[PDB]
Amino acid sequence: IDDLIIGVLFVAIVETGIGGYLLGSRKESGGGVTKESAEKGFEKIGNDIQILKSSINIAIEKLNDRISHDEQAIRDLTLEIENARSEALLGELGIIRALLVGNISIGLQESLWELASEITNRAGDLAVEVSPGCWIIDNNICDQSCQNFIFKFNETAPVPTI
Amino acid sequence: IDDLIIGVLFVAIVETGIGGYLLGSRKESGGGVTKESAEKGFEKIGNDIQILKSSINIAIEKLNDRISHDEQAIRDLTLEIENARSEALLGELGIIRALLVGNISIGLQESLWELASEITNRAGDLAVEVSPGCWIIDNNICDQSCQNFIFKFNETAPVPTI
Amino acid sequence: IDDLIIGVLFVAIVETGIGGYLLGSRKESGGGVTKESAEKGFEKIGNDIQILKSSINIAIEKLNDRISHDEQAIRDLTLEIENARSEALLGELGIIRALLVGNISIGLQESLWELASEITNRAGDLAVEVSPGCWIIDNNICDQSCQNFIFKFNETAPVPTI
Amino acid sequence: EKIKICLQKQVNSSFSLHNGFGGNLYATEEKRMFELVKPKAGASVLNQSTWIGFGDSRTDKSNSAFPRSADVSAKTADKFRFLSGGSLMLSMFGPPGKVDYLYQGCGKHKVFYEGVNWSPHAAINCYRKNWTDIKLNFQKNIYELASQSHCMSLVNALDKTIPLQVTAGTAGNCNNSFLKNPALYTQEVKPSENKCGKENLAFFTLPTQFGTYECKLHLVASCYFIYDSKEVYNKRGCDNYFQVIYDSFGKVVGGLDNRVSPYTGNSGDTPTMQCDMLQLKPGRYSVRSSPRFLLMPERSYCFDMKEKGPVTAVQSIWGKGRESDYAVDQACLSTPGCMLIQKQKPYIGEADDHHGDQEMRELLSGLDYEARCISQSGWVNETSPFTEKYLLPPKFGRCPLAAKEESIPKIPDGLLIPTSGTDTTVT
Amino acid sequence: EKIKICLQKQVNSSFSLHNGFGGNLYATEEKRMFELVKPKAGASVLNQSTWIGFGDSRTDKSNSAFPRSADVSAKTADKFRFLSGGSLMLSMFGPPGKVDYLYQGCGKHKVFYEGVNWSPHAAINCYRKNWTDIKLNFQKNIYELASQSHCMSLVNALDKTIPLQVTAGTAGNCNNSFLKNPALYTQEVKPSENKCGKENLAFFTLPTQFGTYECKLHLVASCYFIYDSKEVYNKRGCDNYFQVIYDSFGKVVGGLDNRVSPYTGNSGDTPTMQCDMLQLKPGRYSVRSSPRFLLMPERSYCFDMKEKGPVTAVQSIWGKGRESDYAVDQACLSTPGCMLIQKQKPYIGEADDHHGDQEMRELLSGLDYEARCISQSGWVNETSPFTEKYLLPPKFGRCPLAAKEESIPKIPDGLLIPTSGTDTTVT
Amino acid sequence: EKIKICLQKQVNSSFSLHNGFGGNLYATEEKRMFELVKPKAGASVLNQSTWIGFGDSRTDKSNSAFPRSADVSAKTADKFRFLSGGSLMLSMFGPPGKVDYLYQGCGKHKVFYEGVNWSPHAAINCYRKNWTDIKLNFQKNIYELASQSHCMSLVNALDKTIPLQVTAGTAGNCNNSFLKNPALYTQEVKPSENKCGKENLAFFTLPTQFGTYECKLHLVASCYFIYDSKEVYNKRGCDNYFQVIYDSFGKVVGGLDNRVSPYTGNSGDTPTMQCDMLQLKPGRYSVRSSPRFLLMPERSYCFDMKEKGPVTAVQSIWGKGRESDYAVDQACLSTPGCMLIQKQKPYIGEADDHHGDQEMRELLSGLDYEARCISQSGWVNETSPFTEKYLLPPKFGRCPLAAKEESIPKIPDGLLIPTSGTDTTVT
Ligand SMILES: *[C@@H]1O[C@H](CO)[C@@H](O[C@@H]2O[C@H](CO)[C@@H](O[C@@H]3O[C@H](CO)[C@@H](O)[C@H](O)[C@@H]3O)[C@H](O)[C@H]2NC(C)=O)[C@H](O)[C@H]1NC(C)=O
Ligand SMILES: *[C@@H]1O[C@H](CO)[C@@H](O[C@H]2O[C@H](CO)[C@@H](O[C@H]3O[C@H](CO)[C@@H](O)[C@H](O)[C@@H]3O)[C@H](O)[C@H]2NC(C)=O)[C@H](O)[C@H]1NC(C)=O
Ligand SMILES: *[C@@H]1O[C@H](CO)[C@@H](O[C@H]2O[C@H](CO)[C@@H](O[C@H]3O[C@H](CO)[C@@H](O)[C@H](O)[C@@H]3O)[C@H](O)[C@H]2NC(C)=O)[C@H](O)[C@H]1NC(C)=O
Ligand SMILES: *[C@@H]1O[C@H](CO)[C@@H](O[C@H]2O[C@H](CO)[C@@H](O[C@H]3O[C@H](CO)[C@@H](O)[C@H](O)[C@@H]3O)[C@H](O)[C@H]2NC(C)=O)[C@H](O)[C@H]1NC(C)=O
Ligand SMILES: *[C@H]1O[C@H](CO)[C@@H](O[C@@H]2O[C@H](CO)[C@@H](O[C@@H]3O[C@H](CO)[C@@H](O)[C@H](O)[C@@H]3O)[C@H](O)[C@H]2NC(C)=O)[C@H](O)[C@H]1NC(C)=O
Ligand SMILES: *[C@H]1O[C@H](CO)[C@@H](O[C@@H]2O[C@H](CO)[C@@H](O[C@@H]3O[C@H](CO)[C@@H](O)[C@H](O)[C@@H]3O)[C@H](O)[C@H]2NC(C)=O)[C@H](O)[C@H]1NC(C)=O
Ligand SMILES: *[C@H]1O[C@H](CO)[C@@H](O[C@@H]2O[C@H](CO)[C@@H](O[C@@H]3O[C@H](CO)[C@@H](O)[C@H](O)[C@@H]3O)[C@H](O)[C@H]2NC(C)=O)[C@H](O)[C@H]1NC(C)=O
Repeated sequence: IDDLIIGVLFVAIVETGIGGYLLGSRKESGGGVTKESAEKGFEKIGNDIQILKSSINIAIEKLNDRISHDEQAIRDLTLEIENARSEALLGELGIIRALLVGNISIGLQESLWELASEITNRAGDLAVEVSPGCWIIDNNICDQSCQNFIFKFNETAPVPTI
Repeated sequence: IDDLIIGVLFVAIVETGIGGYLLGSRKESGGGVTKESAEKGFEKIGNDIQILKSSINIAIEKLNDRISHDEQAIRDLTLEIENARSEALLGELGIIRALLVGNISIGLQESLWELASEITNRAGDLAVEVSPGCWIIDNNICDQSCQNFIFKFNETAPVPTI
Repeated sequence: IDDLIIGVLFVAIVETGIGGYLLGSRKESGGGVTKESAEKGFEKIGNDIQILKSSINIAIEKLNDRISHDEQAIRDLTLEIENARSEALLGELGIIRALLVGNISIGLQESLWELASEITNRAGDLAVEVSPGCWIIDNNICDQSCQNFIFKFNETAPVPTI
Repeated sequence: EKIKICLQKQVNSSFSLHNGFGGNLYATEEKRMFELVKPKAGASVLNQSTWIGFGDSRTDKSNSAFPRSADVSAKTADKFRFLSGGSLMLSMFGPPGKVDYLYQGCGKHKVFYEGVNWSPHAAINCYRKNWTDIKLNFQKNIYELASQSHCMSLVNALDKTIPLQVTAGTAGNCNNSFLKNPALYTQEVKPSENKCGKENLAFFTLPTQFGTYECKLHLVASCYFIYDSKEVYNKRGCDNYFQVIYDSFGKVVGGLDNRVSPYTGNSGDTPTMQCDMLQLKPGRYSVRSSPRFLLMPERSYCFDMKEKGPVTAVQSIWGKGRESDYAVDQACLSTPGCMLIQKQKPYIGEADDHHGDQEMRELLSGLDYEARCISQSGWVNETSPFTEKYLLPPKFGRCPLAAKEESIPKIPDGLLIPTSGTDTTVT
Repeated sequence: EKIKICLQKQVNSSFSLHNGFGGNLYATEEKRMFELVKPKAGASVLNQSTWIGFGDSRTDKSNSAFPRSADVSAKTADKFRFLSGGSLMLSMFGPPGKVDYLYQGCGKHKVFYEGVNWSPHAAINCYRKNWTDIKLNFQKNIYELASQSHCMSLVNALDKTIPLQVTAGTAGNCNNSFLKNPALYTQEVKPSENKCGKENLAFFTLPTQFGTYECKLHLVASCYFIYDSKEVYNKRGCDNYFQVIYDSFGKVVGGLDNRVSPYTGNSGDTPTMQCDMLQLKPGRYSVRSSPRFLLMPERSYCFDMKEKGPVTAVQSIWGKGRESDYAVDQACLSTPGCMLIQKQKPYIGEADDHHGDQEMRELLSGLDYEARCISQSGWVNETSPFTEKYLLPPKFGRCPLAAKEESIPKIPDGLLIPTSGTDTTVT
Repeated sequence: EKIKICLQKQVNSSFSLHNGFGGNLYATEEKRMFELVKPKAGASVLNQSTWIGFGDSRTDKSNSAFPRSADVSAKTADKFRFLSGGSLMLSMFGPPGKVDYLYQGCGKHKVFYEGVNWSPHAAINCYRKNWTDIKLNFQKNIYELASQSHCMSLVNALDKTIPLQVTAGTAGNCNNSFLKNPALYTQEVKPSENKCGKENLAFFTLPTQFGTYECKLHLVASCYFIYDSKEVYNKRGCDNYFQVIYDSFGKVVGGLDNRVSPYTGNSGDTPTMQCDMLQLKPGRYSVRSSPRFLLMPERSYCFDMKEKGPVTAVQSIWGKGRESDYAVDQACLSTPGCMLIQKQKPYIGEADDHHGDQEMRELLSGLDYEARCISQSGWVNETSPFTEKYLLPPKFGRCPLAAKEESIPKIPDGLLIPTSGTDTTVT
């Protein structure tokens, strides 16, 4: 990863800490590594997560039963068969399942990169973007005000001139 | 997204406008958002698209019939069965279909990123590359001539050294 | 592609040259394009490759036989059937196979991007990172010593501006 | 300034890691791809227009106290061909007084809910005290043949020719006449005065067709008298008892020949009748018997053997008070193709003690909907491909498979965080 | 100075959005993954070296006017075992004058195209005016046994023993002799002068083997005379007519015994012959009959029962002029395993009015290629796994399945534009 | 300074390019997804608690020289029901002196390893010199009925009634008495002095049940004497030989009637006994025969027909010295459901020349483990879904399929280098 506030490349595993998408900030002459969520930036991810979760339903519903049509009049037991038929159909389902999770995963990440671009596209002052997802602004030029504008998005004390 | 011209991340939906891969340019003190294709840069994508489309044929041809071998001598109707067997094989095909489209999709995009890198790798003068796929050059240093060299590729009037 | 030495985006095909992951360096006033492996950086990729290869075993073992249970007492030959059943199960296996290769591929690359970030996260002096995987440092500021620190990793003769 | 903002992905303990092909996902919740399905107990069908039922009174739509007396809805009763007081078996032998109904009809799926009307209670005895066994076998064949024909119909009368020495017979036990199917016939014979009749020979013809109905196979009853022994038989009979049914050529297809088989009765001085179920191709058969008695077959059920199909058989019993039997049950369970429907609780009817039992109603309610599958384990109209317990053998349609709830695949839900490559996830 | 270039992805209306696993695609065109396949009408085979045909003349390669007279190519004719003017049925009974050809051979798939040669036209009558029914049943068995054996052969003569009172018989209707299979035999008997012959008993032996051919099962014809009634029979016969075939033990396997079954004729003073098809295991059988006539079986078709296989039967009729029959058709359609080939248009031959009809030719052309599948609905040598209409029941091989053209999956084509993540697509 | 570093991906010749869905991989090594599986030769089972065996001595745990004499382990022997010197066939006819063991038991899978004890060597002859054929047919049925029942048991005695003229018979060839199953019976009759006995009639009853065991079907042996000819028969007999078994009605179910079938013997002055295998439903049967001899059936094997199941039959022969036979072999291979186990090398026992052969041991070793599949081609307990050669027909379980080693899919191994998009790969 990277120190303690890793980019959009890795993922922090803190068994007992907060969880979710959040803003990890840290200064060079500081020990306090602030972690905080910007529910205004999340606004995208969150909605996209929905759009994503929505797809599953479809595709799952879409599974037009790879299920057999029977005309079993005979009375002999077939569990050894029914069982094996099931173990298979189960397996078939598993793969197409992973197929969904992966797609989501892919689309979600590709969607976190959508934020960066958008955040990066928010000033040449910011425009430090070191590693992907991480950037280093100068609070001498970028006071909290724009930091909040840049990220969180309060729309107050940003960028006029033009 | 962004203004009238977005990056290699999004895709413009203009129900009645031109369509395809093209160069979207716009100045800061300008209302005219020029859109135009650079059939010389396309030269890659286009060919790669072919290569890509080529694969389908193979993989599709490759579908070695998950089709059953029958020895049905009895005369009883089996439509309810044939039907269910078909609904399934259809389903199986669908997934492996999406599998192809996605792969293509993936490879195509990954191929659009191949252009950027290549275009970006065309000057420290250009080297503005803001968001992925989008860059801001200064026509005072980069007159049309190199713009055309940078992108379109006419091979006349550009360079930063040798 | 990037001249004689490209980034983490492309892959060099040298039918008879060295092979693997390596460090490709080249100066602007130099014809010698040094290629050399940094077995200390590889240390990650290599281990990850293991972790990756490990997964296959699982998922393959995981293939709970989409294999049929028979009660064939009749003696008639069924090769035309057994054969077709096999050609299919073979096909089913193929897809879930590509499924594995691609996942590996994806995770491996995503893992090479893990290095960049990490290497990039090693100085504002380095922090030239042009194209992904490629960076241009100034040996006047970054002598071999740090170059080796930056990449290879000998942990001797850095430069903290603090 | 020297800050650092980062879109961070953080996962705590309320997480779970679903792995996928080409990237994974951490999630707060998870759910099943499909839900386990329970089979609805009772009887149902598919196509709704490919089924037909043969009825009692509990199915008789044209019965006085209707809705009340019924065990089924009207919609359902419409698809039934019943008539109060009837029984396929009753029509088979046409005992005296008891209702004789022409059961017949077609359908890919046949639903039987008759029989109670000739239970031990009926106390019919025409030389036979306990008819259950016969009921059993009769039912057994009806179901078999029924599960292989598309159409079936009672054949209430067939072309026959009876000899002259013999004349129609009536019996004490048989109220004061006799059954309609095994038809009694007799001739004056007194051994004492050494007057033994003329061994009789009579013919009979199973038709190829009976009205619309095509008969590829006939179910007829071969009956005969079981005497305790010669002398006993010799009390009213002259040599050795025997009744045999030969086919076009002298091949025998049924009967009892005491001239070669031993006497096995134990009913004292009067015989007992035994009725075997026979499946006969259509044609001209003949029967030969000892002078005194002739039990001529004169009816049958006729089946084309056009096509295979399911068969549901509902158990038929009395409410408490009268004696019932499980011939039906036994029979259904002992023949491939039919599914038996049974009650757990006893019968208590609305119209009266014997008609309109709740259980039965919610049991045969399924006959109104179209199921996805039907089994001896119940039916299901839902759509998931899995169920907790293995559905039972005679089953038709797209039946779900048995699978442990756990073992079914899980879908990520709630908060989703995409994982990247390998060691992407760091502590 | 302050410009902005961008590789843009733009999609108008001529688009379409194919979604996929891990990224989508917008496209200008689209096409089906597979094409629906039509079945080629007619007959074909698989393996081409595992099939054999039994022929007519329309198949007879060694026929005078060849190419012309044929309904098949040479390549095909080579695989056929025919001989002008023949018919399995003709060889079965060997009527007088008509060609008697030894049909026999092996094959996993047997193709029959014979029969016309003994159609009503043939106007043969050896105590029987309308042979069609028999043709029907005969064909029916040939096909059945054929679809279960690998090898089959006519057995032109079998070990038999005829009594002395009886002597070879000749008949008026039978040109002036008799059939070869049901073999007439008679003995002088005049009831008037009270001279009834000696009831006869004769034996006959179905062989276990016949040359190369192994016989696990024999198809023999059990025949007998059908008299209108006793007195009529008693005109030329003495007691009651009867002919019966018993097996090793006295079990009966066939015949007619008018001593127990009624007389059912209606041809006036002369009888009618009836021939039943019988399947008999190899062995020594015997027959018993009323003195005057004895119809001794003396030929049969022998089948090993080695293995199951397909059977194609081509309809056999005359061009216009002479009366034809559909026994073949009827029979094929009524037996599992064989596929019937029929013409829509009538027969008009090239060689002459009855040989070399166009339709038939393009019908039996398939016999020259190797199909992927063959059904009662036609054959197909193409490779897609789907077809518009459900292929008919008797079918063998890798048959495509029915599916609506629409329902089959679509492949993106033309201009492809990769879609990125979620809201990637914007106006 | 004006340098340029780059993380480079370079691939030489020791490469290989595995392509995948959504990105490819170059690799230095490669391996198979699954390995081809070989079938372990010999016999094994599944469930280990659903199988039972019927034994010899080579399976007899309670035999003197145990471990040595055995062809199986103790674990296995435990599951066997054997007794030194026995044979299902021996118990069937109970010949004199030879051990008569009550074989019976239940199991979903039955393993037979008996028979050698009544091989040509046994030199038993009770009116029959070469018993092999009978052995063959007897075995053939045991296997058939065994593969359809769950339980089976010898029925060592059945309710019968023998006439008074006849009295128990003893024979020269039969040591000095007779077989226990076909039971001889005779009556003084001298044709010369014109004293022909009384044609006899005797009954016998196949039981519906025999102890725990339910009998749905009985295997009985119908036997009779084969005489060379009348006069020869007429030497000691009076009219024409015959023995017939009729069923409840006079239907015949077996035997030989020389009053209608020809004499076929060739053993000179004394007859030869022929024993047919008959499957009879339970009931009261009767037999009729010429006065002098009566071969009354008095034993049988009884099978419920409860359920289908596999059957393994191990070949039974002598070590060198004594003559053996392949009836078993033949029979197994000629019946659906049983798998035959045979030795390639001869028999050489440890205990002595005829007990404890190595090959057999490593053959029947599988009976100790639980296989994933068992076939006539061998068994396998491994897990891959593929094998080099097609497993043979009678096979049960999850059997692997045939596939060329090459054709199975390959997994990348060693050094992996991810490929990007299209022309990503540049040389
Ligand atoms: C000679 O005998 C043959 C067979 O006994 C007769 O052929 C059969 O003729 C009848 C009437 O022509 C056909 O049956 C009819 O079928 C149609 C439709 O399937 C139906 O509408 C009628 O009610 C009746 O069932 C039957 O198909 C036909 N069989 C064959 C194989 O041709 C023939 O009529 C007799 N010829 C003479 C001159 O008596
Ligand atoms: C596709 O490739 C994925 C990697 O990107 C597979 O995943 C694997 O990698 C993760 C890391 O994100 C492993 O997580 C750790 O914990 C698990 C505990 O279960 C260990 O097994 C593992 O070694 C790591 O220490 C995942 O375990 C590992 N696989 C799984 C299934 O968890 C992903 O599985 C793969 N997709 C498919 C369909 O195989
Ligand atoms: C993998 O995941 C993809 C998302 O990254 C799926 O795609 C989707 O693309 C868009 C965005 O989710 C969906 O659009 C829906 O909403 C818009 C609202 O403007 C509607 O106009 C549109 O009709 C949809 O309702 C797509 O629908 C969705 N595609 C599908 C097929 O659901 C992608 O499909 C998924 N992979 C697979 C194989 O499904
Ligand atoms: C998913 O998409 C991949 C691209 O991202 C597919 O790949 C394809 O592209 C390569 C080039 O990288 C093709 O290579 C062809 O050209 C070379 C060089 O001339 C030949 O050596 C080679 O034989 C090919 O003709 C690949 O062939 C092509 N497909 C394949 C299967 O190799 C990738 O295949 C695709 N995945 C699936 C499962 O189809
Ligand atoms: C680590 O994981 C998540 C991080 O979000 C924590 O669980 C979540 O806790 C929040 C509390 O802020 C829950 O929010 C609640 O949402 C409901 C609506 O759903 C709202 O009505 C309540 O007022 C409240 O805001 C959220 O639902 C919950 N999600 C789950 C899946 O548990 C968890 O507690 C975190 N642990 C730590 C130590 O932060
Ligand atoms: C919206 O986008 C679609 C896709 O590009 C446009 O359709 C395209 O129209 C062009 C016309 O310039 C076609 O190109 C021409 O094709 C001919 C082929 O004979 C060629 O000779 C010309 O040199 C030229 O390349 C193109 O094929 C066609 N593509 C498709 C898939 O239909 C459409 O015109 C756009 N709408 C608007 C208003 O621009
Ligand atoms: C291009 O292909 C491979 C790329 O690795 C080169 O062969 C490789 O050679 C090395 C030794 O130089 C092999 O190493 C082997 O294992 C360990 C190190 O992993 C080492 O201690 C052993 O002594 C052993 O050599 C490596 O596995 C091997 N791989 C293959 C596929 O051969 C090959 O030499 C390269 N071509 C050129 C011209 O360099």
